[PDB]
Amino acid sequence: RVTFKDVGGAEEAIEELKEVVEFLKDPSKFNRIGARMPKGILLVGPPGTGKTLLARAVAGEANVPFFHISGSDFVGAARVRDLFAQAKAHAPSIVFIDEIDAVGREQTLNQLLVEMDGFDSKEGIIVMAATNRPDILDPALLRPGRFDKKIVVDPPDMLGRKKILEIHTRNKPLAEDVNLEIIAKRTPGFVGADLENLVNEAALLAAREGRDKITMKDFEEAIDRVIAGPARKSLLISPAEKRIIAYHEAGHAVVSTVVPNGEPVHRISIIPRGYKALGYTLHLDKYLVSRNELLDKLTALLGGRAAEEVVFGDVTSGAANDIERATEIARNMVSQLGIDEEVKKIVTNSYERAKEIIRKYRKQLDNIVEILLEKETIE
Amino acid sequence: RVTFKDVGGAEEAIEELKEVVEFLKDPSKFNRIGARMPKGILLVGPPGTGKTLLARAVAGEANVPFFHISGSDFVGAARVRDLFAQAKAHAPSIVFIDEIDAVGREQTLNQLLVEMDGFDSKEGIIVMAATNRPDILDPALLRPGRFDKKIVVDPPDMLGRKKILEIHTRNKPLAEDVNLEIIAKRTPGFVGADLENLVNEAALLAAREGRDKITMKDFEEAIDRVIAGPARKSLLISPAEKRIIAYHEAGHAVVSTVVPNGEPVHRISIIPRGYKALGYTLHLDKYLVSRNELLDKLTALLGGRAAEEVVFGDVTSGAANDIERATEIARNMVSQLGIDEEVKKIVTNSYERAKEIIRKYRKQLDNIVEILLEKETIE
Ligand SMILES: Nc1ncnc2c1ncn2[C@@H]1O[C@H](COP(=O)(O)OP(=O)(O)OP(=O)(O)O)[C@@H](O)[C@H]1O
Ligand SMILES: Nc1ncnc2c1ncn2[C@@H]1O[C@H](COP(=O)(O)OP(=O)(O)OP(=O)(O)O)[C@@H](O)[C@H]1O
Ligand SMILES: [Mg+2]
Ligand SMILES: [Mg+2]
Ligand SMILES: [Zn+2]
Ligand SMILES: [Zn+2]
Repeated sequence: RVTFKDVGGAEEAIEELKEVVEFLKDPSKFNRIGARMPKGILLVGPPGTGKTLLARAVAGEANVPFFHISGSDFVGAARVRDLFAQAKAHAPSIVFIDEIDAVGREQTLNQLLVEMDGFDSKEGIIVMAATNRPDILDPALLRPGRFDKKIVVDPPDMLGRKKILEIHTRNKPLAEDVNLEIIAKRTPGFVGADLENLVNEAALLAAREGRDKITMKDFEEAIDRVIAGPARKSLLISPAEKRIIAYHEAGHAVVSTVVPNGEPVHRISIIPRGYKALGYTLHLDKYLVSRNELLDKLTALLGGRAAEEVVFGDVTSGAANDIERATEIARNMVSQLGIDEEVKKIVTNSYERAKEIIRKYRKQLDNIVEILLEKETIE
Repeated sequence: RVTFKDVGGAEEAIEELKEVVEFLKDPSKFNRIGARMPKGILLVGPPGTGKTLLARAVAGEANVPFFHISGSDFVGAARVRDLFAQAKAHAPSIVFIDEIDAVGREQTLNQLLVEMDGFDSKEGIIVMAATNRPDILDPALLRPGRFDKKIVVDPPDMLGRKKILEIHTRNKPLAEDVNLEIIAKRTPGFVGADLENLVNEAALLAAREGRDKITMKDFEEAIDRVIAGPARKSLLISPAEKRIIAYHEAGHAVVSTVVPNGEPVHRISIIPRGYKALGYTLHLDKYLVSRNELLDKLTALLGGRAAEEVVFGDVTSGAANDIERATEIARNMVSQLGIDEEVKKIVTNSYERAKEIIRKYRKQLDNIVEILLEKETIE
């Protein structure tokens, strides 16, 4: 059994799931005012971030049964029928499906669509699913009445990493020299699964010497064992890679602040945070289409690639993704505001414009990077 | 009965196995702090290096029973069931499987997976296996909870060879002119099995003449008998082959030291040492993907092949493996940083770059080779 006290660094996701817990505890409070709940909910995120753990914590905060199946184990149609019948017989309950992209071969998909349409939501039944490849899902699953809510689960930041370390050492004896805050600052790029495996390695080092406490030296030696060798499990960002990433992020922020139609900036960080930063389209944005605001959007989207070329003379894979998105936007501009030769010159002009802004504001760009290299995030 | 005193030239491997010996002597010391041990361990290395001997030495350092089976002898499912039942009845024990690649026909594999999931590790039970073809194993065996630790066993160097000769002559009478250090310098490329057979041949030469001691002349004549003829058993590196190998290894080191993104060099040797140098992938590496560091990695990987062509005008099988790896890296570069014609020119440009570095630093390359030809290793 787990609850929300076993989860670290997922404040925004836990905020959205509070509604589900209340509904499962007393459906009648929603029915008496005509509030209609979605039938399915989708969790999307990178592997190891805790999508399966979040679902189990929902069923713990409300004492309801938990019926689950795994999509990687896929007779198929018969198994889906059995699972939904169990949930109906016990009215307020949960149905959970894992690796839904594996199963969502044509008979199994058809049966699932029949089951979603055939149960009554007012009883207190809800369906949940998880995936890390949302862009290959069948469009029939996402139509209204089937799966119309999405929640994004993100990698942790420095304060999120420190919380997870505390959760997994509360049943272990520690020495007085252990500083979990220093350990958190040395593991950027780790996820919750990586941090849980790191605590086990430090305990093996202490046990192999017969000691009954874990010291600060055990933790530091465990970091080197998990990132190198024939049996390695994790990747972290080195100090050299950190400097290049900081210049890329600060390049976006400076160009947006200078163009008149650019959007305001609220946060800069070394760790990705949104669904766009994670590389998802989610099968998905202005009422009015204008030339001046479309050109300002293109220039700011090439700000990260321009700072790399002016400062280092290099190019990363994130900058190559940015250039591909810009070409798609320009192609739609030509067909709406009044062909390949025309698209090519629009992108080239925007790139030159961004490079001049980077040269003229080089001093401010350097100042931002220095603060980022010590704090990792500016709110 | 054998212990760690019967093993030579395996210091790093013996270091990793100290944890297993402590666990088998008293499991409760691991349980009281929540340290969780792996269920299976894999030993990988070339034939004759002592993988079966290392496993038997673990069961000697800790007085526990030793149950073993051989994979080349494969009713199959029934034999696997019997072996695991014996180990459970005697709680702290060892299960050893040899030639696991032969057995890992579909019924026997399924039974093994059932047994691995059905025993309790906290009792003090552990499973070990060995192979020299790790890349053909079924991926189901390597999933978490089954076989998640790997240890590499390497061929011996000059000081490792001298130790093995001492182990196998401690019960034999030697003359005063025998110098085991000179014998070690004359057998590069031998493994422990070859060295153990060489001592027996020298004893037969002495016994055939009625003598009661083994002289230095007996050892020198035994070398020629085991490497040639209708009954030959061993291969060694000749002085002509030694010179070509030294230039190949020094070519990698010089190119890495000159490119800005190359990695530091800690050791150069005539004998292979790592799992990459032995030709294994092990079913397995940077957080950030960048163009400048990917090109520097390609250039250094072709350094050995470039020194062969500039100095001798030849090509070996190791250089042909290097060219195949480079083509795989370049192919992934084209699809991530922005087809066959494009891949071909990336590899050709990197090869030309390495050849110019070799010509410009020819003097330093010659100096390193001379030291290597006398010491065999530079730490
Ligand atoms: N925020 C977290 N707090 C604590 N533990 C976490 C957290 N995130 C992940 N873990 C650990 O991760 C381990 C496995 O991750 P989990 O299965 O929950 O994630 P996932 O996103 O569903 O992964 P996968 O893609 O592998 O299925 C769990 O044992 C849990 O201990
Ligand atoms: N490091 C060593 N020290 C001493 N003897 C060794 C060493 N390595 C191998 N031997 C000798 O090798 C002989 C056989 O090798 P062993 O079976 O232990 O190796 P292996 O890697 O399991 O071989 P194979 O692939 O043939 O099964 C043993 O009798 C042992 O005498
Ligand atoms: Mg999981
Ligand atoms: Mg053997
Ligand atoms: Zn960018
Ligand atoms: Zn090479």
